[PDB]
Amino acid sequence: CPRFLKVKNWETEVVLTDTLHLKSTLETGCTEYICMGSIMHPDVATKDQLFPLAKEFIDQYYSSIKRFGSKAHMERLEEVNKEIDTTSTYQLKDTELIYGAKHAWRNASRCVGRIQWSKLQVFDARDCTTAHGMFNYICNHVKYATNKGNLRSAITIFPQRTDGKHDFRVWNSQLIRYAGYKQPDGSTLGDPANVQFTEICIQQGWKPPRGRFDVLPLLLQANGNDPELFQIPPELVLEVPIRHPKFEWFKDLGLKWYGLPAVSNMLLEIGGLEFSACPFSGWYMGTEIGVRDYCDNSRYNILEEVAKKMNLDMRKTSSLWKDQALVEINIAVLYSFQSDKVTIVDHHSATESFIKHMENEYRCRGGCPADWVWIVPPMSGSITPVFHQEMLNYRLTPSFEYQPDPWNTHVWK
Amino acid sequence: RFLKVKNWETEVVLTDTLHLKSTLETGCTEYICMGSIMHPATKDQLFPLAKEFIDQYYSSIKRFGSKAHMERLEEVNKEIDTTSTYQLKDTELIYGAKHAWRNASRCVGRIQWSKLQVFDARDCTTAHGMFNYICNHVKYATNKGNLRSAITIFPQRTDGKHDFRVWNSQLIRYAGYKQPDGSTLGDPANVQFTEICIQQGWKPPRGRFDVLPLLLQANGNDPELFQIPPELVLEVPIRHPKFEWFKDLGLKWYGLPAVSNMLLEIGGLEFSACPFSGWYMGTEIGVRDYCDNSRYNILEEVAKKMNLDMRKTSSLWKDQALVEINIAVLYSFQSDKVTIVDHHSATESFIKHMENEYRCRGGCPADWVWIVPPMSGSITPVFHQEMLNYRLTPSFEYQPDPWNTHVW
Ligand code: HEM
Ligand code: HEM
Ligand SMILES: Nc1ccc2ccc(CNCCCc3cncc(F)c3)cc2n1
Ligand SMILES: Nc1ccc2ccc(CNCCCc3cncc(F)c3)cc2n1
Ligand SMILES: C[C@H](O)[C@H](O)[C@H]1CNc2nc(N)[nH]c(=O)c2N1
Ligand SMILES: C[C@H](O)[C@H](O)[C@H]1CNc2nc(N)[nH]c(=O)c2N1
Ligand SMILES: [Zn+2]
Repeated sequence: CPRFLKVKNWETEVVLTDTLHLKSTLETGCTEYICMGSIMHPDVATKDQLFPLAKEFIDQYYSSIKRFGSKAHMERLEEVNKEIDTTSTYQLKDTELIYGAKHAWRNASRCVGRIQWSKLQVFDARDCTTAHGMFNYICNHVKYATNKGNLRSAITIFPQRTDGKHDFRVWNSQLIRYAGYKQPDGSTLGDPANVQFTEICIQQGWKPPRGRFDVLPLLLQANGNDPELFQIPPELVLEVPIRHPKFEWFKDLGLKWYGLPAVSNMLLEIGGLEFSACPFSGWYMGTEIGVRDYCDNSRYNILEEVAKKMNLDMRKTSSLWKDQALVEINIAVLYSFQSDKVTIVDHHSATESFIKHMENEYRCRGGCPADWVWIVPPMSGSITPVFHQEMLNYRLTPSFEYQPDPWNTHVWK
Repeated sequence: RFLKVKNWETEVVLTDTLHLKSTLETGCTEYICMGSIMHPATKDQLFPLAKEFIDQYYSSIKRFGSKAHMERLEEVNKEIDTTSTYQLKDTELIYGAKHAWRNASRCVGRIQWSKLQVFDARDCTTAHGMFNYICNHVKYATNKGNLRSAITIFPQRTDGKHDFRVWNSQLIRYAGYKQPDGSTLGDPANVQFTEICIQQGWKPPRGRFDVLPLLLQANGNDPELFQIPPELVLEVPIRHPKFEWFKDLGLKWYGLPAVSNMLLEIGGLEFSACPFSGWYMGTEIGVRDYCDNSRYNILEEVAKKMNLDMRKTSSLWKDQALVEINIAVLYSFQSDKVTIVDHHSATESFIKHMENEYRCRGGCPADWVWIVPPMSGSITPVFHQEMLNYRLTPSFEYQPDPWNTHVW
């Protein structure tokens, strides 16, 4: 691979030089003959697979603290090596755990919010042994991160994988999501995205209220055991009623959303160690709710209803009635969050911050891996600066990874 | 292997086998994706390329290994062997041009690919000849508002010093002028080209929408200036169906998008001059040409007239102005009965096209970065469509600006 790759911004003429890509650790899925950049997704480590993975991370950590090659560096390498030799795994120091989590975020090529990567509260939950304990840790995370609306980014890290039959998993895809209910007539109530999971919860004993915005219970698996249900204390779940500054009728649509986006089904990989339960949270970019959650045809799908209330000509597509209503819905989401003083960022501010972030990273780090397909917001693409910015996508470690859904793999006891 | 692409909204899964045909590189490697990077002969090189193309031509008319096929291979072979090049048959030229369109991964309009009027201009020898051919192209393709896709193909490259080139990036474009006060009048994209026309003798009206003259290079000679007869230049005054003040912005655009700076490659042969044209998807003008900061950059002016609050970005005043502008462009073209397609209709057809291509051809190379419209991405079906990008020949390729290589 060439040592220096250039990226250009076509609106500002700024050229950046990437050297960081040489540190790339795994496959994108592309080859020299095909690009899979728009494909969404293109038994434990042996002792021999683990050794170089840990060394690579340890070196990286000690290089970051300006102690590379020090006595403490070499001692730590020695102690890790002996641990792997005698136990076939190793345990991270708290310093290393914190460094690794922050860097997994810093490395997440699909995240537009990474300017914030160094301000991450890390909660070490590696002493957790039961599902009740996972619930306690999760409740504390939710309360801290919510902070009465002044949201603070955070991650809670549960014990790492051992033999793969004792995994800790949060079965929820996010800590807070709304239920979906398939009706006998084919219609869906609530969020169609969560139908499968909702069904699982109901089978496990959950009594469904069967409303349009029912917060799902936690389904929590500890140490490879069967998962257990828990209700999050409603006072810990901050929600925002969606209204519009001009359209008095908008509140009558009865929409609302939850304040805290908290992804809980990803796998955190550090120095070859696998943390299968690592729920993390930041705050929302408005479009995630106003465009995707609300306007996707396979989601709440509200465009028509809003358009009819806006008295739009909906007979031709070329009236852009869909686009017109889409903007108003997004205005409503930002207005409603700001008004209730719940942190949220619009797609202009967020993409402008990311450009500055990217430039700084190129300067101090020699690059910034970025997935343009994900970074460009789902509305108004080209009137945000990221649209015009060439990006290189590659995979650095530590990293957040996808993992199979737990009900697909769980061995029921 | 076989590659699956999934649409996440419809759950439809397609299987790509067509990609096994590509031999050209994408730029990505196993470890680094360059999906958002805008831009990542000899006898010995020539024949296998010629043979490849002749082979797929005869496979497409279902006469592979036929007497005609065999004879054509030997004929081309002899001709390369004796002249360092060869000439395509008319049938092959047409097949080649339609297939370059079909293989253009960045083009959302490909459902039309087999409807392409091909104008063979390989007998052309002078810039005056080129002008005549271009005028006829524009007249044919414009068709009084009922636009028809067309391509005009000039002689292929020989030694690299006798290239035919249309120096204009599109056949019809608006000039751009650098003002004393450091601002730009007209289209800032064309400031450099405009200056070259001026330096060559073009007398600029110095307005906002001055149609540039044609600058045409035949056989490697210096380029020459020509004014396209105005009656051949269809233009649309932009107005809004609700905001009657919109026409007071004085905005207009031309009906015919005719890209003239690309290189058409067929069977190893390079056609450095091949202006082609279709019709507009509305966002090209309403989002990119009008609202790009580096282009006409009108958002702020429009937003003012709409009396929006422009203090905070989170009011989405920009997004609001963007939609109204795009509504106007579509309404104007439609009202003047000039062909145009909105991004909903276009992306819809593209999905149907993909479905067609997978069934009959085994796939469809597609560049999600280009296919997804620059506004309202996820409310169009292509946003939710996984696509595989790969390079098939015949193809349209980029080439350097003539002013950076030409000696006078
Ligand atoms: C602090 C404010 C943050 C903002 C504004 C933000 C913004 C975003 C957005 C808009 C996406 C696209 C998600 C989608 O379309 O589904 C995303 C993806 C992502 N974010 Fe961030 N984020 C933030 C914090 C975080 C944190 C704290 C982490 C981890 C510690 C993180 C890691 C990721 C990852 C791994 C993805 C890719 C998710 C996937 O592939 O499904 N983000 N972010
Ligand atoms: C007939 C109606 C057509 C429509 C609606 C259409 C639509 C589009 C659009 C919107 C783009 C993106 C352009 C940009 O953002 O700069 C594009 C790209 C492209 N189109 Fe089409 N197009 C049409 C006809 C054609 C024809 C007739 C050809 C060639 C014979 C063609 C070949 C291409 C190529 C090569 C690109 C890539 C341009 C580049 O890489 O710079 N298209 N098309
Ligand atoms: N505001 C934030 C911050 C961090 C985030 C991290 C992750 C996410 C959500 N990514 C969800 C995509 C999951 C998915 C996987 N496969 C197919 C899909 F359609 C969707 C949203 C975030 N939002
Ligand atoms: N409606 C159509 C049909 C075919 C088209 C074919 C091409 C185009 C314009 N492509 C623009 C590429 C110019 C460019 C390339 N690389 C970097 C740049 F900054 C600018 C527009 C079309 N519009
Ligand atoms: C097929 C395509 O890759 C898929 O729909 C992607 C496109 N870009 C995205 N970008 C973000 N931020 N989130 C998404 O879910 C998607 N979906
Ligand atoms: C940096 C990025 O590749 C560049 O801005 C691309 C993005 N997608 C595009 N898509 C289209 N249709 N046209 C373009 O000019 C671009 N520009
Ligand atoms: Zn790629």
